[PDB]
Amino acid sequence: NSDHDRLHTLVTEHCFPDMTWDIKYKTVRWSFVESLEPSHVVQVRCNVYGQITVRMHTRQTLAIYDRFGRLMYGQEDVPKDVLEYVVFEKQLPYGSWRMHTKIVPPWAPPKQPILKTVMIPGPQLKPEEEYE
Amino acid sequence: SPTELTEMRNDLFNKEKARQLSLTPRTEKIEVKHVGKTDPGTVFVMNKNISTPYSCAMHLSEWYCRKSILALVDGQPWDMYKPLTKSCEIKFLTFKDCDPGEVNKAYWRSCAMMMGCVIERAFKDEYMVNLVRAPEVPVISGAFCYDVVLDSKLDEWMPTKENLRSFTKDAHALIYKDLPFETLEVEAKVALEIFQHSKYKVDFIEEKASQNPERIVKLHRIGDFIDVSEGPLIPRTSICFQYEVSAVHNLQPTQPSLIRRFQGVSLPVHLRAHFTIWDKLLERSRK
Amino acid sequence: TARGTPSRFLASVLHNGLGRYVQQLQRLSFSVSRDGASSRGAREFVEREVIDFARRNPGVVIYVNSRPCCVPRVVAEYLNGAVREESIHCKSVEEISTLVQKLADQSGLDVIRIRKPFHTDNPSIQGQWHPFTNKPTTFRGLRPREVQ
Amino acid sequence: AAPKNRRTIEVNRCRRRNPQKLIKVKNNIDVCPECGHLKQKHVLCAYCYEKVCKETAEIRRQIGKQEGGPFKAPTIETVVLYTGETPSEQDQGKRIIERDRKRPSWFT
Amino acid sequence: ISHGRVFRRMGLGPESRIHLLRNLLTGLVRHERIEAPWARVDEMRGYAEKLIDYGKLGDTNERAMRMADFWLTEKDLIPKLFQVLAPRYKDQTGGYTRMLQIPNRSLDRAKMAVIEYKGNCLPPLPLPRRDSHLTLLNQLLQGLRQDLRQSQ
Amino acid sequence: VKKGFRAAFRFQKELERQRLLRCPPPPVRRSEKPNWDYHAEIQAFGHRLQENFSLDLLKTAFVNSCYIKSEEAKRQQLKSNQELSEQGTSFSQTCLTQFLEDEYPDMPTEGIKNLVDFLTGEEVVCHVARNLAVEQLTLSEEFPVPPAVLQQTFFAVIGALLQSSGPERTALFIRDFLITQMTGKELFEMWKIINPMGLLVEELKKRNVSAPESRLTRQSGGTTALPLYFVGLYCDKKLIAEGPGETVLVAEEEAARVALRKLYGFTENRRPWNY
Amino acid sequence: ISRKWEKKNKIVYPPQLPGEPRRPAEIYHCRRQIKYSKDKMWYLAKLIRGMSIDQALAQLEFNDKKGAKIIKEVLLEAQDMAVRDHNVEFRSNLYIAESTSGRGQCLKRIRYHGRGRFGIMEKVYCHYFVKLVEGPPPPPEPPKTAVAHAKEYIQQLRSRTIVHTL
RNA sequence: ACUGAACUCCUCACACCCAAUUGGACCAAUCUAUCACCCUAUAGAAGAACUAAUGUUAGUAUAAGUAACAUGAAAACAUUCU
Ligand SMILES: [Mg+2]
Ligand SMILES: [Mg+2]
Ligand SMILES: [Mg+2]
Ligand SMILES: [Mg+2]
Ligand SMILES: [Mg+2]
Ligand SMILES: [Mg+2]
Ligand SMILES: [Mg+2]
Ligand SMILES: [Mg+2]
Ligand SMILES: [Mg+2]
Ligand SMILES: [Zn+2]
Repeated sequence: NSDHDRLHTLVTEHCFPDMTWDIKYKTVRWSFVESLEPSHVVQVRCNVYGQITVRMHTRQTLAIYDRFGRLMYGQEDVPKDVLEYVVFEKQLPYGSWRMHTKIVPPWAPPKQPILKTVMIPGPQLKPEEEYE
Repeated sequence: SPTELTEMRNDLFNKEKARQLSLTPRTEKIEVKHVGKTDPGTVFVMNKNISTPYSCAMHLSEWYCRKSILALVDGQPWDMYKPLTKSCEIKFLTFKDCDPGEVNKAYWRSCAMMMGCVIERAFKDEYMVNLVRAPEVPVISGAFCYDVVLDSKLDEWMPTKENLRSFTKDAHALIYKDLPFETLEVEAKVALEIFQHSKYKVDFIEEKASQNPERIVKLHRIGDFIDVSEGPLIPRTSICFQYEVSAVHNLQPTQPSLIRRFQGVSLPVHLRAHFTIWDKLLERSRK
Repeated sequence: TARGTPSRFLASVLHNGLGRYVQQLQRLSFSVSRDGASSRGAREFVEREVIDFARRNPGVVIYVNSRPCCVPRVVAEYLNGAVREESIHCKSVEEISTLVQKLADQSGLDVIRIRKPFHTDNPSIQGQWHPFTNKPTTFRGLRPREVQ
Repeated sequence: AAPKNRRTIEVNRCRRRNPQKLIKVKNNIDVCPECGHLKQKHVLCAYCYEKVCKETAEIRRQIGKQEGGPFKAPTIETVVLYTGETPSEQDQGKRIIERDRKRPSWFT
Repeated sequence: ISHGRVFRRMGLGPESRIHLLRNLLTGLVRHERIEAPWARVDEMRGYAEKLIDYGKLGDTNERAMRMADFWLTEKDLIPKLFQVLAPRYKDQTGGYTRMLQIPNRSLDRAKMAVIEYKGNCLPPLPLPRRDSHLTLLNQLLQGLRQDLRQSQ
Repeated sequence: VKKGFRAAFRFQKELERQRLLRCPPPPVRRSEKPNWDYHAEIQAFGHRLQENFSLDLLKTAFVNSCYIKSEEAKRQQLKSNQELSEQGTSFSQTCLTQFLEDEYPDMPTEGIKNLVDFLTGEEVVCHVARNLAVEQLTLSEEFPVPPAVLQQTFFAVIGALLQSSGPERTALFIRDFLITQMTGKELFEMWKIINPMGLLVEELKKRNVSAPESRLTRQSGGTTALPLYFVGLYCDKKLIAEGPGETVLVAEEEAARVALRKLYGFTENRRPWNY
Repeated sequence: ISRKWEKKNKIVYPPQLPGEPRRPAEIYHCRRQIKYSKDKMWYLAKLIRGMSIDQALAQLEFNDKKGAKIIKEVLLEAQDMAVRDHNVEFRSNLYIAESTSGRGQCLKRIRYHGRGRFGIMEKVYCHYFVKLVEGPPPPPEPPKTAVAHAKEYIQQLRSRTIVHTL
């Protein structure tokens, strides 16, 4: 629902542009369904800022649309299994534990393919340059 | 009934299309690299078994879509509407290339197919028409040919100039309709199922299946007209601009059956000829 | 002017007089203020006349809001869906009575120019004139100067 | 003579939206089969011409360095040679202009 | 009325026209390739051809020497005209120059032309090439040619 | 800035009116708008129609099955009008058949059936219910009320009237609110037919009469783009009906329609319905 | 001033149902305060109205007017933002649905005349607006045929009533 | 003979077609008193109402994209030439 007022308190400012920038001017239909394995803490470290790495293996649904309401990412009905390593940060007096950064391992499987095709231009050539 | 034959062939064709698209689910992203001289190195992240060289041209620009008529996919000519199957290198072939031999062959093949559709839908119901084959004739020959066996009732009838002009008028009606050239690489079993009534097409499908290491047979459809081709075709009938069914010649061995060869000539929009040059080409194609 | 105004043809709602007469006014809504001289006449109308009008017009549901927005008003809703809003600001009791009776008597059709003072669905009983009425026929239907 | 009346926007639109005043659509624009650039049929491809002009400017800078001064036009022919090229038997007795780049594909 | 008038009106008058063409021609002889407004190039092309003819007339020809002296404002080009350009075209009889239209000048949108002396050492201009003989129309015409040759 | 408030407020009111005209709010059922009392409205419904309904029957008539289903679904987080609508539909069809057969004894059963279908169709009943305010009192799950639901509720109201006051009063109601819907209507505007000439030939065979001879009675400008033809159908040299047209075929077809109207007694100048 | 054209890109439609035709993408772009007469810009805008993006770019690349280059830059920017931000699959699958020029904020200068008199020169500025719609350019309106003309005339003839009578 | 007015009649309703001038009935907006407290009322006031002064100021038109204006040539942008 683009509840940015609550999102500011829910996630860290380091994470907020990632949360709300690319999702601007498009409706997302993210929904949650029962998790697969219980969440557990992984490790914690430390003017002073807290940090907690938590591993989750849940099941989620995504459906990202356009300005015009046409689907461009993910089926809305079929759920997917998500493995995430979410790192929380806390302020150390009134702050709480907010999503700071999601760690994506290099061995993580590739994400869902996108509906539309894409063209990737080659290196542009100046008049004095030749393609090699 | 000819209408029943067309309906059943279309139903089988659509059944095969649905079966193949279902067999290819999801969206697998293949990588196709433009290997042509212009816009070199551009990579299209296309959808496997859905995206086409037409889609790649659309990504490039509108000039590519308008002028590009064949696709060398990894060096092999590909119909512009033939869904791509794997990551590969693509090059678009136009009529005005340095050596447009493959494009010329494809244009001749597609013009012959259009002629075949016109012949099938021209004659009256009483007379029966069997399109035996479209012989692969060189462009230098001056005409594209389609061989057909007509009803024995017409074993002496020869089309008049008005009949030929009516044939050309029907061909121009197809051109105005601007029907895309749908393609399918099907199994010989399904091809024989589609063309079971036509013995000539049955044996031609058998020849093509034998030639190919597998039982893959190319089936082409303009609209409601399915036929077996010897290679890739042009995208749309609207590519043809000047089109004329020039003449009909009965082949020498008339004793088994009367194989009448419909000879015509055509030129695309990109290569329009002046009126006088076109008339001379018509005269040459009437032979 | 007529040219700068919409027009319609004379009509009823559902052939309102053929079988039976149905009063087309179905709802009256008086928004009246407790205080405020603008609705003094409306208050007196509610005190002295709205009950008699209601019992004279059993087919009209009358609402009295006693808390208006802007000026005191009477909103008349008709069967055909028309809504006519009339301000009863600074109107006397008799003025409001006449206005309400006019709303009760009229139909919901737009008060715009009416093209014709009459409306027939059967303008002709003997057959509408055409050029061949009153024209005699000729033997074998021969047109003038026809040889045969 | 001064105008007798203000001209209305209706009259003015009828005048200045006439087809005689509208910009005509050009139908001689095509694509250079060489490089795929837009060109008019009778006019040189702008991008190809810019390429040729830049190379000519470099060659002429080298020519100026070789000549070293005004009024020094050689009375002998000139040949441009790129890296990895040697004067031919025909190129003998012709002043050599050496270019530091490699031979362009469009140059021959 | 200008029926049959073959010369443009350029510069500030007749002398100015001649001087403008002379400067363009001197530039053409020096650089062997010149950009200039299309009309001025078209006017100067005839003088370029006539200069090559005068150079062919010979170094020792007094009339040719006087013509070259007038028409080349930089005198180091006269030996060039007589010992490079004319020998380059001794075999030819005409068409020593190549004139092509160029995209309009960005300054004033002027119609522009490039004029060069054929056979220069500069990179070749992107000449217009006819359609390949292997195109569909050309192949059909080749078939016509072969049939006509065989029949008649 | 100019001191004052009244002009600014007037401008705000005009802006609000223009905004309502440009982007009118989605239609909302009258029940959800202010000044609504369902009991008073349903009483005034009967008093308007000058009929003594029984309030329970009318309330049941106005409530649909879909409304009950939606109400139960909402309650998760009443007697429908089905039988009343069935009774009303059956009685209305039979009484309309009686009316039409008494008025036009020469009309065939197919014609009477088509007329009754027109008079009880979704379009006619929808129009009548909308202008009788049935839609306002209708309890449905979606708004605006679809014509099928509106027709069902209207016939439920007719059935409620039947149970409350009787067949005679219900017949008067049907005469007043459905029979009047054919006033000004043309026979074949209500009963769509194909091949009126063939249908006329069938009727003449039923009457043991030979097929009529189509014959050109009058014509004008035959060779122009605006011809007028009058074609008359003759039964044994006797004119039964003539009709105009642009082409001879159209004129003949229209003459067939005129002959059918005359045979069925549904001519334009027939005796008007008695009320 | 008004800046509604910029805001027209920020409207988000509700997601479409599966049984609903795909809504074509619409991209609004503008250049404000172009040193050019809006009357001169109008001809270029009118020229490229209704054409595909590639056809418009080709036409503008060979037009001598100063505004042609500006409109070409605006169209290229609109194409780029159409691909990047408005989820347009193909660059070339766009046509100019709207192209207009508007008056900009202009500056007044003095033009000296010959007898101590003067005029007020206006340093004219113009805006330029485009809407690009995804898809092939809509076909041009076919010319009226004789059959269509005759049909319209006969409809008018049939529409006649007997006026000012019962 | 008919046609033929704002004359006259007919159905209904009525203060509702002269300049200057004069009598009268109303009245927009504003402020104030007191209300209303919703956008009005009763009064008291007054910088109290603009299709017109070659009116003043500002905006933008029309004439008009018109009149008019401007940069000698090539080039290696070094330079050379006229
Ligand atoms: Mg001059
Ligand atoms: Mg009179
Ligand atoms: Mg009088
Ligand atoms: Mg004043
Ligand atoms: Mg004013
Ligand atoms: Mg004034
Ligand atoms: Mg202007
Ligand atoms: Mg003028
Ligand atoms: Mg001038
Ligand atoms: Zn090029």
